[PDB]
Amino acid sequence: NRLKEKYNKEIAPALMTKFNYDSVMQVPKIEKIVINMGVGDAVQNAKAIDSAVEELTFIAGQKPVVTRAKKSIAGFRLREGMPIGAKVTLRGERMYDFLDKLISVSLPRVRDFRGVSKKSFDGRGNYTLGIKEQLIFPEIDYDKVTKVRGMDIVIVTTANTDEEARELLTQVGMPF
Amino acid sequence: MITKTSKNAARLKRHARVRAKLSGTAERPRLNVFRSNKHIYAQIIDDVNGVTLASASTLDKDLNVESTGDTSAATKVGELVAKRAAEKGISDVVFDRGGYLYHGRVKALADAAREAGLKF
Amino acid sequence: SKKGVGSTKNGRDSEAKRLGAKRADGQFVTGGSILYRQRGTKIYPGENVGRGGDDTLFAKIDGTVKFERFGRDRKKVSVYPV
Amino acid sequence: MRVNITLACTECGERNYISKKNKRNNPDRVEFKKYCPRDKKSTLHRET
Amino acid sequence: MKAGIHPNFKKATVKCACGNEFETGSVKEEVRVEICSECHPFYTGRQKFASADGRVDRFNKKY
Amino acid sequence: MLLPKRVKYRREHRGKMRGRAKGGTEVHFGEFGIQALEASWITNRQIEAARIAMTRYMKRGGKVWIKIFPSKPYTAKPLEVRMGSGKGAPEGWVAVVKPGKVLFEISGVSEEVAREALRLASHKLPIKTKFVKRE
RNA sequence: GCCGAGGUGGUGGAAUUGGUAGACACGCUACCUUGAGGUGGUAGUUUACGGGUUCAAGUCCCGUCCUCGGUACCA
RNA sequence: UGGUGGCGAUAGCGAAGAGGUCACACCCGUUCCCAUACCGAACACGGAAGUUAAGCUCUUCAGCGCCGAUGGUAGUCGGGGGUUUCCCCCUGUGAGAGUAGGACGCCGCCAA
RNA sequence: GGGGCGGUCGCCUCCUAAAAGGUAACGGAGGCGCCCAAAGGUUCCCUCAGAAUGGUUGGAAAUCAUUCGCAGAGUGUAAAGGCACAAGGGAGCUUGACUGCGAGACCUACAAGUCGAGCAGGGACGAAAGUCGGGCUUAGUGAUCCGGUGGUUCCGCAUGGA
RNA sequence: AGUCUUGGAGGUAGAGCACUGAUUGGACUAGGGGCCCCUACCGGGUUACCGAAUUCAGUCAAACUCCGAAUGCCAAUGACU
Repeated sequence: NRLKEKYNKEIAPALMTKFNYDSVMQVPKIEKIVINMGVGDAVQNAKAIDSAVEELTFIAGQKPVVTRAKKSIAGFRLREGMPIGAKVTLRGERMYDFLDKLISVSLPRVRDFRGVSKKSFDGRGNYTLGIKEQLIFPEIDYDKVTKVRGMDIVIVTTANTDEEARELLTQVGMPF
Repeated sequence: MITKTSKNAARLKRHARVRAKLSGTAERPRLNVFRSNKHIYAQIIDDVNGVTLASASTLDKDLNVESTGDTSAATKVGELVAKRAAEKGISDVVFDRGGYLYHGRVKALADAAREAGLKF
Repeated sequence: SKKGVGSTKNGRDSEAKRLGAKRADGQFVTGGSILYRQRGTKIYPGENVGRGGDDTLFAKIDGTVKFERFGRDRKKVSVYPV
Repeated sequence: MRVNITLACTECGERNYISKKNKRNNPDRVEFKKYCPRDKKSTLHRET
Repeated sequence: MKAGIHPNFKKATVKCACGNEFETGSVKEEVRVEICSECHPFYTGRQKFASADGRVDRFNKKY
Repeated sequence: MLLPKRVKYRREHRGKMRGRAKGGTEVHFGEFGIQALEASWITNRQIEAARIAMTRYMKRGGKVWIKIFPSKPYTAKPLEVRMGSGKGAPEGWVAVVKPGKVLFEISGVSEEVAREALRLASHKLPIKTKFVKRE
């Protein structure tokens, strides 16, 4: 709730008069957040899928999809199927809640934390957080952690060029 | 970037899937449905002649409704479709739900035309 | 001298199946008669022509036969009455 | 392996049908409702 | 939203050991935190403890 | 030994030699070239011997520019074997040379040396050939 | 070049897809015994190759290399 | 303007513009119908705070794409001749490539 | 291209094959003697491979978003033909992988083989229109004789049975 | 039955590279070696020693077609013969 009001009131006039848009609708909005999991031990660890079907339901209560491999790879011992990786897409109120979890609460707990990279924008206006330790925001509970499998967060704006997505995500609260 | 295609582009595609299997023949004219945000529209089309025979819209200042986008607006425009289809006597017609479900305002149109006397 | 090498390995071949036009353009054609034996749809069914289970194009009604075209680069059989 | 399957009726007991199935992908005795021309209706059939 | 599949979400009154409170919506109704942002010392400019501690040995000639 | 590294079908028909060449009828990579006045099959070894004669006479070649490559294989049954029982095993590779096809070219070298260089190339070829300047 | 056969540890060599640097007999290494050797006693070292199939590969399959032999030019 | 059709992208792509009171939309939410292998993104159910930026229309233009001659040529039916794994001549036919150019919408129907 | 050896014997796809169809050789290549209870039916949905970037362990290449991609992918399986209105992908519901047929056609010496609108009986899906008599088409198979099994207002050596 | 007019199906000869294979050279070009320097194979420094993928320009194909004949073939339509 609070990040929407922060976004509207503080950000939309400031970003609108910072980048001089020809309409109110050109102002970029964070549309969706995609949480990749990328568990490839489903082949080698048949139970492991429940790991991050267990964990990513607790990471965000939208249950991730047990996603399947679309092409057979012989070097990985894997036919089409044998499902690989979980996936959350996120738009609504929980997503500004999730960036509220990331910015203000979680990103201190990165145990080697510095400026997360400026050079992680694709050239279109979208961002990914590459996570190496799956316990960052306090729900994850070391007690309930054996497999350390991290996470990929894909923050997707509606930005047409890239540095205005930069100036969006700096102003929302992501440090760099 | 992220860009999405329109409702209208996917709607015309999902309509063009529908159009391969039913057309506005003689004595089964095609009863088409368009679903604007603020109104709803319904034509009765011959596809051999390329001519719509009867028509009814909620964009009619006569016999207006308040909400105009409600399911009751769709029921009133469906009975108007069938009423104009009764005044020019086709009496038997084939329902084109146009790239939509058979669910809401479209199903309200269709149920209203089935009640008022268009034999789908 | 006759030094022995054998084993062609390539004798066999399948039996010729007679795909292609069985009726022509402007031909009078009764109902149910095969207009075009094919594999795939090299030519599509148009008006009053049905595509079979072995995707042959057959005529549903009596009438003349026309091979028109489907616009861009694509053909069509259609049977019209008189 | 793939086995030839007769599908005998239950209302009539008459055989009337054959299709094939696996002994491994379908290890149990399979049943369908088909048309019994003695019963002149749709009837549950049964592998025998 | 599918019913019976997702866990619940209540208004999380996220605390911190520095006392700073914040509001989100989570699985947990209330969350206790040991280090928030405003508690973490990197956000608070040049910190007291670790920047006063992280002085390398000044070539201990003294005696 | 110019060899295509891979061929779809190792045994092809012998084809026919009629009509002029589709292309390469004119010299544009080099300065001085050699056309075929007749049609033939030129094997690996004729391009080898001609190109070696070219390189040995020019003694420092600007560019040598071989336009024909032996794509077609020709098969041959072994010696003293009756007819039939399959096509023979492949022995060699052949460039098909239609009439009016620029075979070799020369750049950066004067006209008389190019004449005599393409002449030593021409006496290794089965064809009647002529010298061709750039137009 | 063609056909047929085998390519394991230093050696000869068994292994019907199911655990082998080796399971079996020798060598080999470290120790013991003996004055010092031998015998004897104790412990110890990826299947010609590369790419698959498989939950599992020496094995099943596709290709490359080597050696035995038969089948040829020639002396 | 909005919907719906036929016509071979001469309709396209791409580039630069303009328009909103109506109209189509972008939008605002899910309380019920419905939905999302995840999710009001979609699909549905509703609304009208603002938005001409996008779709949408409406102009130009030949950068890619498309259509595309005439001539000439390769080929070839038929006749003929030669040193005949080929070549030449005659009557008729006649590409492909390349081009000059055409083209960034024509034509219907219905509702405003 | 003497006979033996080798190789082959039936069916499907391409090239030979000469722009209908056909067409031979011990011509060039390949496959078949099946698989699938969903890999069938219908309804509703929807779009592929790669590349460039952002991304731990993730590697050249799993999964992710993100633009560009009317086609290389996919199509159970050789190969051809065909397909993005899907024939390619999902999910629900399902058994038409129905019975009696079948005007008329293709094919062909025959035996055979293939296509078939439509009708009736009963259903499946769908609101309906409709579609469904297996799969994307073409391979996945063999006559008769003799026996087995199941069912039948059939006959049954004088009659009733057998 | 022939021929003229007309409508079709079919993709060879030819041609072209738009697929699929083959393939000549130049331009760059991640990278693989080799001379080595020290040195945790770490960081590099070079070479006209090879180069995957990009581009321009050229070739070729029975099982390659963005294309496409002349003929032959199937017809109808009249016309004669």
